[PDB]
Amino acid sequence: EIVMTQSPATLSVSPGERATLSCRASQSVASDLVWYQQKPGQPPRVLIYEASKRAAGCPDRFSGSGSGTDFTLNINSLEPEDVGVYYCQQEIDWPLTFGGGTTVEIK
Amino acid sequence: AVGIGAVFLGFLGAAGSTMGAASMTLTVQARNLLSGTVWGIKQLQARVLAVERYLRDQQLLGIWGCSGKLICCTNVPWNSSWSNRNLSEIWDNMTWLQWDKEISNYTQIIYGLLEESQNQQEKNEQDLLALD
Amino acid sequence: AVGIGAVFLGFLGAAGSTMGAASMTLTVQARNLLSGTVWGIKQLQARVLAVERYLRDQQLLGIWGCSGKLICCTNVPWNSSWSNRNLSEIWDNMTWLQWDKEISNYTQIIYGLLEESQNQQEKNEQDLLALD
Amino acid sequence: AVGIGAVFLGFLGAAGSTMGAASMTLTVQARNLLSGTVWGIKQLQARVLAVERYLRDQQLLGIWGCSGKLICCTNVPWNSSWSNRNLSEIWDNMTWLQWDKEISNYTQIIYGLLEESQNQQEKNEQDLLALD
Amino acid sequence: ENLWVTVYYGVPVWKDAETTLFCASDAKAYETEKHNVWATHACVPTDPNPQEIHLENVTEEFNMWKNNMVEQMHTDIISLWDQSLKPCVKLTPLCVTLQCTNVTNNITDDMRGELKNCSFNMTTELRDKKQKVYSLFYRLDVVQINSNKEYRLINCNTSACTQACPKVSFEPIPIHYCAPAGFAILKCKDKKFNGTGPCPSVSTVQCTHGIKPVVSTQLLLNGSLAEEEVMIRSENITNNAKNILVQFNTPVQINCTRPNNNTRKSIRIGPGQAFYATGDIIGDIRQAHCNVSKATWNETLGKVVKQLRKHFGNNTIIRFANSSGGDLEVTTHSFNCGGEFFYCNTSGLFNSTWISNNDSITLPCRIKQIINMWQRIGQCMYAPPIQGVIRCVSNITGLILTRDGGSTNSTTETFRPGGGDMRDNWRSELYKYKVVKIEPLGVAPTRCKRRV
Amino acid sequence: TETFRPGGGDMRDNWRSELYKYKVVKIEPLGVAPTRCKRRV
Amino acid sequence: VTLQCTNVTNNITDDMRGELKNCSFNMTTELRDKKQKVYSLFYRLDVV
Amino acid sequence: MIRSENITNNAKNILVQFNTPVQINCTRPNNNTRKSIRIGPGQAFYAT
Amino acid sequence: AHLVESGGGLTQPGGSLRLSCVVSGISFSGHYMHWVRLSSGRGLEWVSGISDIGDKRWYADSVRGRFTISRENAKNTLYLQMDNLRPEDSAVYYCTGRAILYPRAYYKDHRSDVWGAGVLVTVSS
Amino acid sequence: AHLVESGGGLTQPGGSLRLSCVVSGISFSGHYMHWVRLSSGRGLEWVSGISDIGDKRWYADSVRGRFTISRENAKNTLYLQMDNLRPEDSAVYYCTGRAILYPRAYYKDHRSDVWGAGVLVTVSS
Ligand SMILES: *[C@@H]1O[C@H](CO)[C@@H](O)[C@H](O)[C@H]1NC(C)=O
Ligand SMILES: *[C@@H]1O[C@H](CO)[C@@H](O)[C@H](O)[C@H]1NC(C)=O
Ligand SMILES: *[C@@H]1O[C@H](CO)[C@@H](O)[C@H](O)[C@H]1NC(C)=O
Ligand SMILES: *[C@@H]1O[C@H](CO)[C@@H](O)[C@H](O)[C@H]1NC(C)=O
Ligand SMILES: *[C@@H]1O[C@H](CO)[C@@H](O)[C@H](O)[C@H]1NC(C)=O
Ligand SMILES: *[C@@H]1O[C@H](CO)[C@@H](O)[C@H](O)[C@H]1NC(C)=O
Ligand SMILES: *[C@@H]1O[C@H](CO)[C@@H](O)[C@H](O)[C@H]1NC(C)=O
Ligand SMILES: *[C@@H]1O[C@H](CO)[C@@H](O)[C@H](O)[C@H]1NC(C)=O
Ligand SMILES: *[C@@H]1O[C@H](CO)[C@@H](O)[C@H](O)[C@H]1NC(C)=O
Ligand SMILES: *[C@@H]1O[C@H](CO)[C@@H](O)[C@H](O)[C@H]1NC(C)=O
Ligand SMILES: *[C@@H]1O[C@H](CO)[C@@H](O)[C@H](O)[C@H]1NC(C)=O
Ligand SMILES: *[C@@H]1O[C@H](CO)[C@@H](O)[C@H](O)[C@H]1NC(C)=O
Ligand SMILES: *[C@@H]1O[C@H](CO)[C@@H](O)[C@H](O)[C@H]1NC(C)=O
Ligand SMILES: *[C@@H]1O[C@H](CO)[C@@H](O)[C@H](O)[C@H]1NC(C)=O
Ligand SMILES: *[C@@H]1O[C@H](CO)[C@@H](O)[C@H](O)[C@H]1NC(C)=O
Ligand SMILES: *[C@@H]1O[C@H](CO)[C@@H](O)[C@H](O)[C@H]1NC(C)=O
Ligand SMILES: *[C@@H]1O[C@H](CO)[C@@H](O)[C@H](O)[C@H]1NC(C)=O
Ligand SMILES: *[C@@H]1O[C@H](CO)[C@@H](O)[C@H](O)[C@H]1NC(C)=O
Ligand SMILES: *[C@@H]1O[C@H](CO)[C@@H](O)[C@H](O)[C@H]1NC(C)=O
Ligand SMILES: *[C@@H]1O[C@H](CO)[C@@H](O)[C@H](O)[C@H]1NC(C)=O
Ligand SMILES: *[C@@H]1O[C@H](CO)[C@@H](O)[C@H](O)[C@H]1NC(C)=O
Ligand SMILES: *[C@@H]1O[C@H](CO)[C@@H](O)[C@H](O)[C@H]1NC(C)=O
Ligand SMILES: *[C@@H]1O[C@H](CO)[C@@H](O)[C@H](O)[C@H]1NC(C)=O
Ligand SMILES: *[C@@H]1O[C@H](CO)[C@@H](O)[C@H](O)[C@H]1NC(C)=O
Ligand SMILES: *[C@@H]1O[C@H](CO)[C@@H](O)[C@H](O)[C@H]1NC(C)=O
Ligand SMILES: *[C@@H]1O[C@H](CO)[C@@H](O)[C@H](O)[C@H]1NC(C)=O
Ligand SMILES: *[C@@H]1O[C@H](CO)[C@@H](O)[C@H](O)[C@H]1NC(C)=O
Repeated sequence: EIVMTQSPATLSVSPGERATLSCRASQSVASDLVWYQQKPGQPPRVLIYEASKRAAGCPDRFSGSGSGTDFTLNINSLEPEDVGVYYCQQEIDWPLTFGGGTTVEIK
Repeated sequence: AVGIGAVFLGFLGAAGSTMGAASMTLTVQARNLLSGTVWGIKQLQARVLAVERYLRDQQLLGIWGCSGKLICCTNVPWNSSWSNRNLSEIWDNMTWLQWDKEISNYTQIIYGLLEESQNQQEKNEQDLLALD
Repeated sequence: AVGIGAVFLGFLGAAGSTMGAASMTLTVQARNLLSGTVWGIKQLQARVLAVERYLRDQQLLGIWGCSGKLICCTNVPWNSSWSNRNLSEIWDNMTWLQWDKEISNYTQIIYGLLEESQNQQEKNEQDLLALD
Repeated sequence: AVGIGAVFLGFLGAAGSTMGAASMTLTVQARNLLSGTVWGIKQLQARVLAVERYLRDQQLLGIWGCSGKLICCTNVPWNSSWSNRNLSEIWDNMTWLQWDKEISNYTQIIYGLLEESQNQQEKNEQDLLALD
Repeated sequence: ENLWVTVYYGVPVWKDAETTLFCASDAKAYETEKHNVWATHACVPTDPNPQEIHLENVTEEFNMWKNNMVEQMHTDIISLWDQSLKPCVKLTPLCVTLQCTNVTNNITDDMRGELKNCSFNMTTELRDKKQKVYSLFYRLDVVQINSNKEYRLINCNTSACTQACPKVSFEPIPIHYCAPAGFAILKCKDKKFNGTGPCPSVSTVQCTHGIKPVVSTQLLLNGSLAEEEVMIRSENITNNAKNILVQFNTPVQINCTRPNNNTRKSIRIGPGQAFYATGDIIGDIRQAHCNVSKATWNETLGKVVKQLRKHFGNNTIIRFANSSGGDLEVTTHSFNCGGEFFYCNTSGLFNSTWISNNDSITLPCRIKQIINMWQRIGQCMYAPPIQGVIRCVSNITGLILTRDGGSTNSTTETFRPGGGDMRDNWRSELYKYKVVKIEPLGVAPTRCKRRV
Repeated sequence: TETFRPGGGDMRDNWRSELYKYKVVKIEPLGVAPTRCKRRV
Repeated sequence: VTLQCTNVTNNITDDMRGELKNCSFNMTTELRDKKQKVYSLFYRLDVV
Repeated sequence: MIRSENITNNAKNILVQFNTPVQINCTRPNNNTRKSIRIGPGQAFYAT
Repeated sequence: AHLVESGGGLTQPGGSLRLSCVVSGISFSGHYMHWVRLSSGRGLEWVSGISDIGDKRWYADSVRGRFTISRENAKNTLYLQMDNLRPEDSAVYYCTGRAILYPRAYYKDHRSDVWGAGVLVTVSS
Repeated sequence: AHLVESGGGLTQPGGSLRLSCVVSGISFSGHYMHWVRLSSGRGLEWVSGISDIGDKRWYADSVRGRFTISRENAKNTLYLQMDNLRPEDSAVYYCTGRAILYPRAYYKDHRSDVWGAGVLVTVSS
């Protein structure tokens, strides 16, 4: 299966500063990569589906880009509400595995 | 493109949306216009009335320059006496029902310039100026 | 372009008129071609016959390259064995009813000549190099 | 009159052949589809269904971009869930009947993609292209 | 690798479906002014040159026992027979008491107690006056109620008969059931087709051949013959309750006649309603009979037994017995000879045994006028008499056999004539046809996209 | 006071209590509207 | 026909007093020549 | 829910719709016997 | 094509007048009807006008409110009511109609500008 | 657009459980449904996946064969009938729905991605 390798598990940044995330891949994923947010005690919801386009209700700070193997997630303004765990999961092969998990804590 | 599904809009789904957003659902409402003895004549006249309405719509569409055409541009000029309001108030600020209520008086006039002053003139020019 | 009405020509309004002048009433004759127990099944049969007679005028026109076209060019020569005059004595001094009254036998062999030398002859030339 | 002799295969004659050979006889099974008290009710009920089935076929051929084309090229990509055979196992090892029994569940995902995601996009893209 | 969906219109693709089928007939039997019970003047004129198109490498499955064409045909037969009687006289004042004497008059050789000379009180044009008229009814038409015995008709307890129209003719003429444009009728051209399973030779004829709506029980009359051998078609050959339809390679000629010279007399039973009754038979009175050639019938039964050895047992003896019992439509062989309804005994034909190691067979018939057709208790039709000597020549082109419970497994197979169900009569000619709907739309991937 | 007595008689009032929320409309798919777009020659 | 009716007053009824009528009448049989003499119970709202 | 056309006018009916269904049981405390009296050819008259 | 008129006369100021324009020949339903009066010093000046489809009545800047224009497509008549008169309205009134024959290439002259015989109205004390 | 899933409980290993996810609001027959479990260390592990049109089912390599999935479109219910349990399967399970709303410019968000609240499955001896 297409294994997913993510960023280091902590990138705790003080709010008001731009945070940059990424997650790698084994072989080519093309344009089918999404991102999720799981708050503690809440079910996860999507942010950037098809690796470029925002979802409904998501603010302008959440932006993602990338193609092929390496993909980037860009958070323009960090908020204390935006605490959660970051995941990316491929959608070009069949098993659909998820990311390792990146937890950002509020400073 | 592997875990995705398929959910469509549905018939008359964008009736409350603006015409700029309900201009891209025309294929959804263009399907249910045809849908394929004691009291078997209400099921037999209903299957001829729909055929007659669909064929009337297709022939009215085809006597213009729009054959098999959902969004068809014509160079018939828009008159200011039919609707005084301009763009960005029609496509972003009204639905299709309000525009239909506005334009229902002049629809016979608009059909007359799309027939007479456009098609039988553009086709006469095609066989004259061009194609000798 | 303001303060003037719009009156349209009625059905069959250019019946007695020259063919060049009656070539601008094709939308007039084509719009009113569909018109929107006891004493119930006969007019149902008449509506079905009117629909099936609206077809085979769009299916004879449709098999040739003239579907959706009011004035259609065809690559079929006009031989002089049929009733032929100059174009000044046909399109300027002669009605459509008189033209139908002269060629009443040769119209059937024209339809056989439009399915043989127009299509299935040029169609095979297209089929020589069809898909690129 | 060069070339003498005339033998046709007949209606539905390529049904046992593969799709790569039965896709070359599409004119034969298209021209013969319409061709223009009891036994007065069943004759009436039959030539209503004969027109309805033809017009449902032509509406679903006119809302996609294939108005009058026997072989029609579209813009939707072929997703791998519908069939995993790479062309050869389809056009040279399979007839059209087996293809119908294979893609029978996905006759509504494909049709909706032909209509809404592409044809309703293509007319709007042509609208914005001819706007300026 | 970059596969785009493409639309093909006119692909050879069909699925099985049920749809209404109109009528078609030859113009020779269509322009005539003599009206038929099976309305044919409203049928479409048939094609002078039908298109019979053979399909190569098409293996389609037919099922004659789940065939919707037979049910649609049976509905049309019942509808036509219902609407052809509406214009004729309602014989509701015929239900009176009858004083009948046995016709022991001037021959009475073997027609001992069949013909009855019945005199009854009848109304006339004036409603306050009554007339005393007489008619000659059959024994099957009257029943006693408790010399000049008191009688009544057999129908007056169950229904009220409608007299058949005297100008229409119950003559079966060929009917072509044709499918609407956009549909097709497949045809199994296989000669070894037993009625079910895959058929390797399928032909897409535009519509069927001429199917004569012949009314028959226990002897399938003139129609389509088998091509090579005697064919046995059954829904379940290991079942004792399934009818055994048999086709014939060669037709067996049967001659049926009525030696009586009947006379029709008009009895005016109201203002414009006339009851056409039997008058007096002049000349000779004899029992109506059908003769089957003994040399032809023995060879035909020998071909039936020989092809029945494959299905049951190759050393098992085959014995033909007469009918078990029941109503007269099931017990005896019924048909329609010129408007006169026969009910003929079949004990002469089905009486043989067959070990694995030039005359005629006269069948004594029994003519009945008040009949209960299509087994509908509540509707009856009075057949008016036909004057003169009638004679029919017919082809026995099949059988309907019913097998009894197998005694001691496979020891002896007793076959008796069955019938009764009229869907088995149309199944002998509609077995090779089935109706499919045609979907010309088809999507298939290629490497070509639309040139924008 | 307001004295109320039961009615009946008109049988259509029984089915007005079931068909009050439904109504039938005909649908016209043809429509004209101005844009800046014009067709070619 | 001319229905000859009497009050029921059978069992003990209940004071259904004058509601049911025991009507006897001449009705035609299947044969037109003969007649029957049958009886039937009719409600008071049906008979006049 | 109370529905009316012109509820200020007394000549218009008032269609009241209920929220909870009031159950009603209705019965006939009589064991009638259907008796078939044949009145013609194929006709019957079922009487009490 | 004859636009016959009637009504009017001599009336004191403040009176009420109605002018009737019964039409013939031309199609009254698709004709844009006007009312133009011809006076000495100011000849052939516009007063009123009604549309062919709709019941929108456009009036002039000076005479707005003092005239009411109406049409009836059944009796094929055109009306103009004359209430709250002023002594500058003594003029002959012309009933005229305008329409564009739409075949346009079939009709050599597509201008259907029909006029009528005017009726003279005058107002004075 | 609410997924009231239930089930779960405390069971010895080798037992069987039935998680029923009840679907309301969205079009259930057109949605591609999967099953995602979450435990400590195994962040959102995939379990199963079922199609919307057709009955093709796809399972993860670790849980293939032991587990079964089904749905009824007339009932709007999705079942993951667990069988032959292992102690590493102790996780909270999310009823996941995925569909693209194919009029993709009328819908500015042409992606559902609505997931259930989550029921906890605890297996231990
Ligand atoms: C497209 O193909 C993938 C791979 O089989 C499948 O998982 C997905 O559901 C398909 N999507 C559609 C809309 O057919
Ligand atoms: C054109 O439309 C805009 C709406 O954005 C409006 O503000 C403007 O006044 C309009 N112009 C005219 C001349 O109507
Ligand atoms: C536009 O409408 C006016 C009506 O006020 C009419 O006079 C004019 O002729 C129309 N324009 C065209 C091009 O017909
Ligand atoms: C009738 O003939 C005259 C010939 O001058 C022509 O002007 C007129 O247009 C013709 N009729 C019509 C109204 O077409
Ligand atoms: C014109 O007619 C002549 C004789 O009728 C025939 O020989 C010739 O082929 C015809 N022309 C065409 C193009 O068919
Ligand atoms: C027909 O008229 C045209 C006039 O443009 C002339 O050039 C041509 O030679 C004429 N043809 C015949 C056959 O008279
Ligand atoms: C058409 O046929 C009729 C009858 O044969 C004949 O009188 C007429 O002249 C023919 N037409 C022409 C143009 O020759
Ligand atoms: C796809 O199938 C074709 C069959 O001709 C074959 O040539 C090709 O190698 C296949 N592609 C793959 C990736 O297996
Ligand atoms: C039938 O199959 C054979 C063998 O593949 C082939 O030669 C023949 O052309 C096929 N027949 C048809 C329907 O063309
Ligand atoms: C039947 O009886 C009548 C008298 O009732 C008699 O006139 C007639 O000859 C009889 N017919 C026969 C065949 O006995
Ligand atoms: C007919 O009625 C008369 C009396 O009107 C009676 O004498 C006669 O016997 C009846 N005939 C029958 C019942 O055949
Ligand atoms: C009919 O023949 C087919 C083979 O074509 C066979 O499979 C089937 O069992 C047969 N049925 C009977 C009832 O003999
Ligand atoms: C009976 O069969 C013979 C063939 O032996 C045939 O010639 C004749 O026409 C048939 N009679 C019918 C079908 O009435
Ligand atoms: C035929 O009959 C046998 C025995 O009566 C029965 O077991 C079987 O199910 C029947 N049907 C078939 C073979 O389709
Ligand atoms: C039937 O009659 C025909 C002539 O009418 C004769 O040739 C044939 O042999 C007869 N058949 C029987 C079975 O009597
Ligand atoms: C003729 O029939 C008898 C029985 O009636 C039978 O024994 C004999 O075998 C038959 N003849 C032939 C040739 O089958
Ligand atoms: C029946 O036995 C005969 C031998 O006389 C043989 O020719 C035939 O093939 C057998 N049929 C079977 C076993 O089905
Ligand atoms: C059948 O034949 C037997 C003679 O064994 C006879 O007793 C019986 O009545 C006959 N049944 C019928 C219906 O002919
Ligand atoms: C038929 O014939 C048999 C024996 O010849 C006889 O017993 C029987 O009564 C006859 N009639 C019927 C209706 O079976
Ligand atoms: C069968 O025929 C034989 C001789 O022809 C006869 O003795 C026997 O009674 C007949 N049986 C039946 C049931 O007809
Ligand atoms: C039958 O009777 C009629 C008169 O009713 C007579 O003309 C005819 O010749 C008779 N036929 C025979 C065969 O006796
Ligand atoms: C009605 O009266 C008849 C006598 O005409 C009697 O036989 C019957 O029992 C009575 N019915 C009741 C219910 O008393
Ligand atoms: C029935 O008829 C008899 C005479 O037959 C008569 O006495 C009696 O009154 C009749 N019953 C009625 C009229 O209810
Ligand atoms: C029904 O409700 C509407 C809106 O609340 C209101 O305008 C109308 O007057 C009401 N009609 C009646 C009869 O209460
Ligand atoms: C309702 O009734 C009142 C008087 O009863 C009446 O004045 C009014 O016009 C009616 N219609 C309405 C309110 O629509
Ligand atoms: C449409 O026509 C009606 C009736 O003539 C009128 O009441 C309405 O104001 C008109 N609407 C427009 C927008 O012109
Ligand atoms: C279509 O659906 C049926 C039943 O849902 C299934 O058996 C069949 O395999 C499906 N087709 C494909 C190509 O998966």
